Amino acid sequence: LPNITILATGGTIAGGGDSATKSNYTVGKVGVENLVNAVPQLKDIANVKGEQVVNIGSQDMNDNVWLTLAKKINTDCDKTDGFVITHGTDTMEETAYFLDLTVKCDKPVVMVGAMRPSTSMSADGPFNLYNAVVTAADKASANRGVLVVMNDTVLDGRDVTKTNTTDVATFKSVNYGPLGYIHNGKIDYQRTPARKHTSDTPFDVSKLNELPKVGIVYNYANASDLPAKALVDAGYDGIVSAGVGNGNLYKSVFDTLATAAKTGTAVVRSSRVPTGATTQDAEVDDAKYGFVASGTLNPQKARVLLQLALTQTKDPQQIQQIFNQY
Amino acid sequence: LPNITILATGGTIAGGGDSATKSNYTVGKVGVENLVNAVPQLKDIANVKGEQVVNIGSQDMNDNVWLTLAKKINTDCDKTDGFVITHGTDTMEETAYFLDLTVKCDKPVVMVGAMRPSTSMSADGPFNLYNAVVTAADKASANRGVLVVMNDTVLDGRDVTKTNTTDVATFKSVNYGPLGYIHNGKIDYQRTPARKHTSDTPFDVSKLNELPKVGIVYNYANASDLPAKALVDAGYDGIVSAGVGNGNLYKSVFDTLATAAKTGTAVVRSSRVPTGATTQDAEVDDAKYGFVASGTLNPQKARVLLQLALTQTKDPQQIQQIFNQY
Amino acid sequence: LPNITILATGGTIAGGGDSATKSNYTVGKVGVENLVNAVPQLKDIANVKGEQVVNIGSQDMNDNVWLTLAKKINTDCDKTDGFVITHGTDTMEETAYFLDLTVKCDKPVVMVGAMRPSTSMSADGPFNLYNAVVTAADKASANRGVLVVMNDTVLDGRDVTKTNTTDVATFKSVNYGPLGYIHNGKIDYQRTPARKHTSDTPFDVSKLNELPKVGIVYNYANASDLPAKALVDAGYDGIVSAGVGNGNLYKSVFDTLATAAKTGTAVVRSSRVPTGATTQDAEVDDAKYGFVASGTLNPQKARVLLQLALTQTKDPQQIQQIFNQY
Amino acid sequence: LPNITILATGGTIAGGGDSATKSNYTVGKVGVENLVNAVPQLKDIANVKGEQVVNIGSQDMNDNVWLTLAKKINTDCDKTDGFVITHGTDTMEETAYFLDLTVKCDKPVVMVGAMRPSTSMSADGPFNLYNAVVTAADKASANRGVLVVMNDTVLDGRDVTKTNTTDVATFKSVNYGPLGYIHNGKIDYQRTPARKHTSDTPFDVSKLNELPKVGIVYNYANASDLPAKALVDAGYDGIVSAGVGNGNLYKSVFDTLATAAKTGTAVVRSSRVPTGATTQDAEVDDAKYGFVASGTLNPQKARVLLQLALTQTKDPQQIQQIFNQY
Ligand SMILES: N[C@@H](CC(=O)O)C(=O)O
Ligand SMILES: N[C@@H](CC(=O)O)C(=O)O
Ligand SMILES: N[C@@H](CC(=O)O)C(=O)O
Ligand SMILES: N[C@@H](CC(=O)O)C(=O)O
Repeated sequence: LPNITILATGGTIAGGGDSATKSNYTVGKVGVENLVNAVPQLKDIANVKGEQVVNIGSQDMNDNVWLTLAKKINTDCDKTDGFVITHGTDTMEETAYFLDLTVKCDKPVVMVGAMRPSTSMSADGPFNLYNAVVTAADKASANRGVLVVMNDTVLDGRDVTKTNTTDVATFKSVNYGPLGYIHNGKIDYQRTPARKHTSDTPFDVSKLNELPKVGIVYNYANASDLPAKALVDAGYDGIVSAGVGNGNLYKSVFDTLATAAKTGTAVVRSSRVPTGATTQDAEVDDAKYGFVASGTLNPQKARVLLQLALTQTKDPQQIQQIFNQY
Repeated sequence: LPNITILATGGTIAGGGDSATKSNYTVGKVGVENLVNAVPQLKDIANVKGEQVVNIGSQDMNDNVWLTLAKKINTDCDKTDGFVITHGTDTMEETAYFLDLTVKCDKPVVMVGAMRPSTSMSADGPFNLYNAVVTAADKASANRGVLVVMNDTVLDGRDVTKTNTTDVATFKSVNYGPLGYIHNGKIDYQRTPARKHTSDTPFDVSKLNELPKVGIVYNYANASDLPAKALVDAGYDGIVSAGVGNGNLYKSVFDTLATAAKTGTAVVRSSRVPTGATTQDAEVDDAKYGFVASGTLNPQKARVLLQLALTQTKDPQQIQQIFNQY
Repeated sequence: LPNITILATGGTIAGGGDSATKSNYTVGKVGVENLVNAVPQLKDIANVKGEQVVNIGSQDMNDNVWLTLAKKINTDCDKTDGFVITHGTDTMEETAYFLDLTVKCDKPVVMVGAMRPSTSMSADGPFNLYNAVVTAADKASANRGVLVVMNDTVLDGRDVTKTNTTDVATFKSVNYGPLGYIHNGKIDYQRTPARKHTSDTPFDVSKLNELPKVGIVYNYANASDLPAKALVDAGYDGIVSAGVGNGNLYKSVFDTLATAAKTGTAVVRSSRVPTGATTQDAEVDDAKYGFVASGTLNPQKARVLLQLALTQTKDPQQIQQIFNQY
Repeated sequence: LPNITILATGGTIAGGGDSATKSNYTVGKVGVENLVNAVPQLKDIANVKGEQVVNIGSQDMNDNVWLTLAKKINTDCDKTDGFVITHGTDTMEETAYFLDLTVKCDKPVVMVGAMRPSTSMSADGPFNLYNAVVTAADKASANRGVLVVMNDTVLDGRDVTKTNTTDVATFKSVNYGPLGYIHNGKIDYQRTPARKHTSDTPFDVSKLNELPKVGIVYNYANASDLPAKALVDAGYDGIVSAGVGNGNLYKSVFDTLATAAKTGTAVVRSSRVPTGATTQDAEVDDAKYGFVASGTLNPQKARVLLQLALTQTKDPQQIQQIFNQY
């Protein structure tokens, strides 16, 4: 049977409450060993090894953890046939894209979580974890980038996002769709991401202990420019605007970001709107102000790419080209 | 024929570019008179009167404009059979909910926009504006709250949101669905909002010249607490958190907001996730910290209700009850 | 505690396979007693009584079982506080609409099923059944018509349909949305159906032992008229066309159904397209041919309303009026 | 400038009504010359040549028109840089898949239609046709199989389906998503279909003047087996069942099709449910009965693949293999 390493970070898949039917719980309390032992069927499909990396709610995910995960995967690539990462669902879409750009291992890297705690009635985590190991053990899963497996579906790390606060079926690749569906332990793959990922990117975090500082500001009617000003005064390397509509900015925020771009802060226009691209050639003249349009990357994913872009260059033209290729 | 007043505020429905096939344009450049004259079919269904209120891109929408629109509608209620408001699509979902809570006129108030500029090939604005007048003239539309008409569909002001950056079909009521569909100028209504609206709310802005100051902060992996701190130091009356997952907060932001709530700042937990409710009884003990859970209101709509709540009370228990009724 | 009656009819909720991880299974093998004893927490929210009506896969649902169910609910209405019906998911949407038009009981009637068999890892039936009893016990559920509770959502019997062959989240009300969402045993209801239902219809099956015969034919490129002809030659009372697009018919099928409508067969145009209404006033002059347009009813739901209309009248004008009101 | 050939077949894109605001219209009345002259901007992006093949509503599409189209494209492949086919939207999804399996030309083949007639206010056909020519002229479009361009989106011919009866946004690839989105004349392609298409299939219709006869029967509660029986008695080569749920059949229809599969009729199980695969290994033992499971092909698309498979083989094992590869 294939050797599959489970790297555990916490999340509701490792969460517990006092009652099967009350909704209150805490995430990241159950160890990886107890996750594995609770699905004895794993032993028939894989030779499983579990490692606890951290045990937190992914609302508390941070750069230190990202860096650790990428180096761990790249270091151990040759010692296993695939990886499964258990993780909270709240920022899974961020971690998954970060690894999609920095992992240099060609073997399957599959992330998995649960929307209901392990103690819940009809808990979704056991069958998710099962399907994640199936996916990581399948030869067809290699070379597709970092993957997220939830609710019988295989999604790519770039497009996948959380679309509902509570539904087990919340994860969807809302612009370009999923890669495959799983039924009876077999995967019907009909798609693979076209944008460059993993060993095909120039991003290498093997020697880094810190990432550039990138913040996000939200736009809405009568938006305060105070959040944007605070990031600039604190010397942030980049700002991502969660803009309204097609990446548009409220007047005061636009003014602050235009000034910031001229003094060297990288600025990316994204959108609070959940689907579709923030494009060039709409209402904002990006070339005039030195802004970058994020394309289909939502604000939190645009932050991930901008941080990595900032380790290579500070030129907006160059950053735009990166946003057009990854 | 019925008397319908069009109150124009700008938007891409009044926007223009230099080419039918290039995507570049400016919003809010065409006067209301030219909008009306460009759809001569209006004259067969309604006695139309146009008034220009402002002419801006709704990315620049603000409290002054909201206040003006509500008082204008309430003042002129008895002089017309219905209202149509033309407006940019980027913040239409905010304005529509603000009017939904403050308009005291029982006659139909219908908002309408366009995703493609008036100069575009296959411009959607002419047929939208036609259907909006149809909806405002229909007796069945009364008493349903403020309405948004886009792409042959009648949506309620509370649930409606922009779901795509560029698609003509972008507006959807993503939690509870639309009220009606329009075909051949007739409306099949099968739903009406249950939450209290218009003349059934206690919100009255007739004597107000200013609203309480409410800002929004975004959460993501490694989120900065600097945006939250800046709002607090500037003495904001309320903050809305666009949280991850089911309204969760990154550790540093949670710390700052908990401290702020104890010194009197109203705090509401919402979610960057586009559908579903931010609930109580999940991972955050709202009663312990004095926080309010926003339910299905997304961050920008939760700001609208919080501002109005703050003109009546500062008690979190009371504000939670308001979030449970409106 | 409320008294709740569970009427069991079979389905995958009562289905079983030989392995927790293989997909093969048979439906309708587990008795109602075992279903209930498997969810001990029901006894905290209701006094439950189980009755086995039949035990089948709902792909074999038929008129005799529908008539039995309606009569049994109407007869026992005053002996209980609410009903839950366990049922397969394949024709759940048909039965729910049939009961929505023939149940004269004012108490909540809630249907529930499961997409995974009871022996499956992460089986969804136990939490669905728990939620269905919560909904049947909730006073706010009354007077909303017959309801389907699946995946934490409360759906009305008219609009609900199965949208995916295998997903636990397959049930959606795809035209007008759900009525309510359940979280921690509490239901946020924001909608109720406007079309008339249960006690407000004129359909009474108390004295009927059979229903009018109504069959469905499908349209596609180069469609055979043989299926249509076979139903007319057999003397069917009505035929529903699952048309292409907005209820259109392939030419040979058109000719056959136009002739049948003239010699007295009732003909309803519906559509194989999963959302949106089949309307009047498009490419087919229904008035000339005596055809009825089904509005948002899909073919299998149109068949339900046509059968019941045919117990009251055979006039196409009157039938159109029924399709406009229920 | 590229040379692009438009092959016109009719449809609402070529449809006309008496009023810009009434919904009534007839399809297939405007000639190709008038379609092209109505979009003068085409001459800036391509050298266009129009040919009228037929002029019908696509509800009357048939095998003879399919065979004509495939042969005409394969014959003229080397005389042009790309093809656009104008077509009604009702069976667009059928024709596109048929051409996807039989076109041996490597150049882009793009289908396009309109949901509103050309005389309608805000008619969508002109911008769709413009975008379809842009797509056919783009080098990046080649080798992606046959494409459907509607509402600024590029969809593959296998997964695309009509999801709504009247919405301009009705076309979606509901299982695996779209290939690309068009903005300002530029296409962001992120996906290509994995299933084999065009020159990589063994289907060759160059010498055929008819196709095997394959009909479709629908399942629902109390379904009549008469439609199935009529097609068997008439000697049909194959029957596709639009099954309930995951390809299930009402008992009488099951018995009839199991008997037909034994006396040589090819039987494919598909589903009336609009998304998801009909799988093996659920409730029906296909191997015992000689049935084929259609996977994500819906009934009208399964009929297309079954007809073409039947020109190569009659063995159900081989046919299953074809359904697994194309
Ligand atoms: N708050 C949890 C949510 C979950 O895992 O579902 C987390 O992200 O860790
Ligand atoms: N930026 C424009 C977008 C639109 O109207 O579509 C506005 O909101 O005014
Ligand atoms: N064939 C099963 C499917 C299910 O229940 O999910 C049934 O309808 O009875
Ligand atoms: N019946 C018309 C519908 C359309 O084109 O939109 C056709 O398919 O030809």
